[PDB]
Amino acid sequence: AYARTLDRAVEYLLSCQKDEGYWWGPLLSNVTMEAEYVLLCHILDRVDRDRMEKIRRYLLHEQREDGTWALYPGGPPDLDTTIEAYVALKYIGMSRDEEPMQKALRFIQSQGGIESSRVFTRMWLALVGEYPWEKVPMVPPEIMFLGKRMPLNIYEFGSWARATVVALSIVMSRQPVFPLPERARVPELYETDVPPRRRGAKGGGGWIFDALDRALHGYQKLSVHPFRRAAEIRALDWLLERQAGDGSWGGIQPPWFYALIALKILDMTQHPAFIKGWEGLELYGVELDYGGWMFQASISPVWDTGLAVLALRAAGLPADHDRLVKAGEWLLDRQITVPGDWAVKRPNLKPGGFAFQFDNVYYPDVDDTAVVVWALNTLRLPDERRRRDAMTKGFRWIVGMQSSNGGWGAYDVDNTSDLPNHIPFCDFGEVTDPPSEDVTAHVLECFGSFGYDDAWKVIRRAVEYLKREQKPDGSWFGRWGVNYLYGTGAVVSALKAVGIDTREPYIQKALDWVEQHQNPDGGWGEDCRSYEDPAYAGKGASTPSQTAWALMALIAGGRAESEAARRGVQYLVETQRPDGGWDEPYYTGTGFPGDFYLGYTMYRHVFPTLALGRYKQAI
Amino acid sequence: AYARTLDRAVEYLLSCQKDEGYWWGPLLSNVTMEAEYVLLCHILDRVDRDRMEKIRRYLLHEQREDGTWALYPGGPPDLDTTIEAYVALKYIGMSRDEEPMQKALRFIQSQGGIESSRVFTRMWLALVGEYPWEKVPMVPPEIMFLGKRMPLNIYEFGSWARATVVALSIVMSRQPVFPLPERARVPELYETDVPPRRRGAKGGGGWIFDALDRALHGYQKLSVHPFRRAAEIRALDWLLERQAGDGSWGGIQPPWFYALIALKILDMTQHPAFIKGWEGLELYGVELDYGGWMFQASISPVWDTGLAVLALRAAGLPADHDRLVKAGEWLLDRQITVPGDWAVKRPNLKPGGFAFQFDNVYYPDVDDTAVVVWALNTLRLPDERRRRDAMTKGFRWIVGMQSSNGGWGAYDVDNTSDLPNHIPFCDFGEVTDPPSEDVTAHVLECFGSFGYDDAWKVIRRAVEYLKREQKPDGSWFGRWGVNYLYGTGAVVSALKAVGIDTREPYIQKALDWVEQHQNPDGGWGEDCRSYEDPAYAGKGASTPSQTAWALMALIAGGRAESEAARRGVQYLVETQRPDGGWDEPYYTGTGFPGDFYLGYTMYRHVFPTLALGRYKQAI
Ligand SMILES: CN(C/C=C/COc1ccc(C(=O)c2ccc(Br)cc2)cc1)C1CC1
Ligand SMILES: CN(C/C=C/COc1ccc(C(=O)c2ccc(Br)cc2)cc1)C1CC1
Ligand SMILES: CCCCCCCCOCCOCCOCCOCCO
Ligand SMILES: CCCCCCCCOCCOCCOCCOCCO
Repeated sequence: AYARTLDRAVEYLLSCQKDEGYWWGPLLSNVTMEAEYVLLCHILDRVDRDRMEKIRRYLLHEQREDGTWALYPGGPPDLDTTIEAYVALKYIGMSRDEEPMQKALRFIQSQGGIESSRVFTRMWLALVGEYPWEKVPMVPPEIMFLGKRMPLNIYEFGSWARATVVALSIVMSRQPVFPLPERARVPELYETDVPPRRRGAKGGGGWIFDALDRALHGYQKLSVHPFRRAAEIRALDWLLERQAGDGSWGGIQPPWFYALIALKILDMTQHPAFIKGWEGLELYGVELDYGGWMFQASISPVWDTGLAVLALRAAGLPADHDRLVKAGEWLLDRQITVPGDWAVKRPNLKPGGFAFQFDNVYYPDVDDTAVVVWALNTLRLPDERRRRDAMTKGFRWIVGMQSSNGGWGAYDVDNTSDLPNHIPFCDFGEVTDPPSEDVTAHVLECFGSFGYDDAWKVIRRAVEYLKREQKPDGSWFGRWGVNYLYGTGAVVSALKAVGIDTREPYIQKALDWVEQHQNPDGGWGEDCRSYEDPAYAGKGASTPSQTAWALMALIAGGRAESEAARRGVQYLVETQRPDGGWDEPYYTGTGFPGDFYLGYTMYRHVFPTLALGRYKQAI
Repeated sequence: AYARTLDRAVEYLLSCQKDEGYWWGPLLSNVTMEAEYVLLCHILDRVDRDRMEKIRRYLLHEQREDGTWALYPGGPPDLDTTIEAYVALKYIGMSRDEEPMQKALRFIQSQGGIESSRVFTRMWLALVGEYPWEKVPMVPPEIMFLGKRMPLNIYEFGSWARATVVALSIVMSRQPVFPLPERARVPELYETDVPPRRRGAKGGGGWIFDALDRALHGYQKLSVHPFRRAAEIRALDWLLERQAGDGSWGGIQPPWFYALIALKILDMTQHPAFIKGWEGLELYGVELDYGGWMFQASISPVWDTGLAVLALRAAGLPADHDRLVKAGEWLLDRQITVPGDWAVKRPNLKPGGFAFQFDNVYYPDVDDTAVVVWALNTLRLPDERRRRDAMTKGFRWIVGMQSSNGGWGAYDVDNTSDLPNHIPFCDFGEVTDPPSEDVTAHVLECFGSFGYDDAWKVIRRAVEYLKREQKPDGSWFGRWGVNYLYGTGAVVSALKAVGIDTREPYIQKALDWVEQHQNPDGGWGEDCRSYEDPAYAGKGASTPSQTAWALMALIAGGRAESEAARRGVQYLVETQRPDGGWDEPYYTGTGFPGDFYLGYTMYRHVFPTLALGRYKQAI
């Protein structure tokens, strides 16, 4: 029955693999990427008429009937995302008269206009001269003077936010303005009677910071800022030292873009760092068959490759399958061997982790590391030497990354400060990188493959962490994946691996929860709204990935030979395409709960296969 | 008579010009470049068998019958140069038995062996483990803490020495060792009964520095060096901020090589800076028709282009000659507009100078700037706007670069410290960049083209400087050119331009000096030995360039219609080749008096033309 499904799913994944021997599916987000890119080109004075076209088709194509744009497909209209898309289009050529512009402008005004947008949005508009810098949260270069152990030092923020802060400190230090031609001016973003509904700091704002900010803007108007020069250089150098091999900065859109602007401000357009940083952008771009063009918020070659292997293995292919070997080999040349920012908290820890993208040595993450090591432990490479050695290095690194609460973070250790969550500037997405259930789970299952059970203290500490985090309904939150089905599926699958007794109460209470949300069509689904409204927790249209996750939870809990079990398997078998793939018009990935969502292209093919592979194991 | 000579010389230069519209002749030096490059590859673990071959052919080809190598063609054997060539060859494959190696080893031992070599030589050998670091002058990273106005701060050294010191401070901080395979070990460099004849600091050594050094080596053995870490980073950042656009550092061989090694020591082989720096090397390499390969100590595209223009103009071609326009345009896109290290002494000076090579924004020099501006002032470009503006910027910059003594340096202002000349480390070539007669002269002649005469104070201050520097025999020293004929030719030509009366006494005393050295064959020549022995002052085999220089001095002094005058002109006319070019088996360029000599490929074609052009003007 499901056999043909697997066989078809397998040959498909094998056809997606590149020559080098890795997998790499595009990462979807929202139009703010492309929109901001347009503004960036304007800033760097490097506009390409041809590209603009492709970007225009894209923007319109992603606009809904109401004339707005959302964070995820089928999601509510987003003000910020729309405002930025509006500005972008108008710059390219669109006239405020054309319908697309009209319906968009409407929604924008019905929300209070630009005064209701996030910080970044107002900041970008400030860079082009459509908004006063004075009304933008200030972030001084002096922040570079804070010591390793001081309130608000760059190392208390998340790896992703850190670089951004450093880059912007230079930008906000000079508060440059790159005027837009008259035809592009967007004053209409102000014309609104609706009261401005501003968004506050993530964890709430304190009058202290509020005052401090007001002070900073004041100190900004003075005629002399002692030691500011040094502060700027401190930031410039910080950036120059961590620039990624591909020319990026962290492998993410934000810091990369701001770093370039910063360099432009310091008249360093003819400096290697800049040149490389600029031309490196193309690698993240993507040509769309309908004439459009998009910019990936980030790339997941390693991540995809890793899962893809574990999927094909659990499917059936030999541990020494010549094709899977290519992957193994490839994955070995990716391992990092130099210290990263994580070393600031673990100076005596030996490098050995892996990154999300191709070349990003200074920012390896636990999640990727775990999956890559785990994936290798299931293969038979020609040179058992480096394979054995590699796993060892990565293994140890992961262990040394374990936080205090026994849980694991993504990039840093005990990065659980709370101060940054109250700063005026931080009002969008996460700002810190605390331990998460999903990451932890992946780690445990990684060790499990080796054998390390509940006996080992490290494992126990983690298990306890998970137990204390479990939700009342017996489910587990999903940090980097949408959502409770993602997390619960991870935990259970992990706990099962570490030797824990699947018969346990809290465990069962979880499995039951899964079955209770199985949609009528036999599959599982969870809309991204589950991050805003708890009512959607476990609710949503059925998707190949989410269905596979909830499926793994059951197969792991022994309920593989159950009704809901076989039921879900039926879904995957039917919904499968003639080529052996799967479709998924919805996002199942998460960047920042309630603020940024991702669309993992490979998920729809990988997980479904991994699930069917594990189901064929229970029988 | 000389007409045909000119017409042939012109069409030749025009055939050398590249498509872009510039000239670029290879720069010759000595085998230490290629030799050290081989060691560098060994260090960076990037040896290319094929390249090694080409490098071997070169080395042997440059070896004389006695089995040695010299700084300049026809010069005495050099210990350092030979030792490095010896080591290089042995690493490539040569056995110490083969004749070439034998005769070389001889000369080396007859000089006291490795103990008699310069600092760098012993240092390189120390990097490969053939010499103890303990016996190598120490240079601490802490040197980075010295303030702008303190004894021995990095800004008291010459631009060329500065970067080198910064890079090496990191290297000597870790004192790394990259062992050579047994077959390459060169212990024979010690086997010698001859007493070691060590070379001391350039300006003599003081027991202070001697003691200070002994102290530094002691502090180097301690278990804890407080703040050294910061010191290292201070250097790393300094380097990362000034890396040239082509990936080099200053556009010269030394710092470029050491910067790479330094980055290798800090495990930054996967950092953009390194990558760019490594692949950038190829641009300086050169394929030799006989199968050899050499590495240029530096490149002179701008310099060649500049002179080439002034030459063709003085020759006859129209100020708007479509071909010369290409040059003009090209030269305009080269002008620098950002601050360089020179700004540390002139913070309120507006950028506008030019560099020696293609892309080297942080290190423009007065000599190039002057010549480039002067060259432009003789052309009629389509966009008179940028031409007028460019000249203005460059003009002003030059003026703001004038030193105290009324003279002009090369890269910095009043870079006349004396402390660095006594440090143990500095025992090869110049270490500071004080004002020179030749540079100054070029500057004066640059202003002259505009009209500014002796009336202007700036001009007077310079003229006085020249008068006070003139040698007893009425000649002028040649800093960046070999030598007295080069300098005297420059000064006189300049003074004539600034309106000074050519009939003056000191002037005449100079012209006479010129005529007095005219070789029998009618031409002029000055061997590089003139820097060691004053007896060779003005003596040496006749060369196209030197003959042209002494010729300009006469033509400028009004003695154009003289015997010696017409005599020299005859030489150039006869010695000219069928293609219209000229040969010159000798070096006429100077890097460091008595230590480093250069071979400017274009000189033999440019100056001879410029001379004939100015002779055709006097008639
Ligand atoms: C390492 N893990 C989890 C992390 C995945 C990466 O996810 C992203 C990717 C990009 C962004 C932004 O572009 C962004 C946009 C706006 C701002 Br403000 C900042 C960053 C954000 C998050 C791998 C195994 C799955
Ligand atoms: C700007 N002017 C004058 C300067 C010319 C440049 O000349 C050089 C070039 C290279 C070197 C070294 O490689 C060197 C080798 C060994 C050490 Br130790 C340091 C540097 C040295 C000098 C132009 C108009 C003519
Ligand atoms: C990073 C702060 C930018 C403000 C300083 C730039 C002004 C240049 O100062 C001149 C000092 O001499 C150093 C020059 O080399 C410049 C490269 O450093 C990069 C740009 O700051
Ligand atoms: C330049 C001093 C050499 C010390 C480097 C050891 C690295 C210590 O890790 C610190 C953590 O910060 C991350 C740095 O890696 C970025 C590049 O900085 C250059 C050399 O590491």
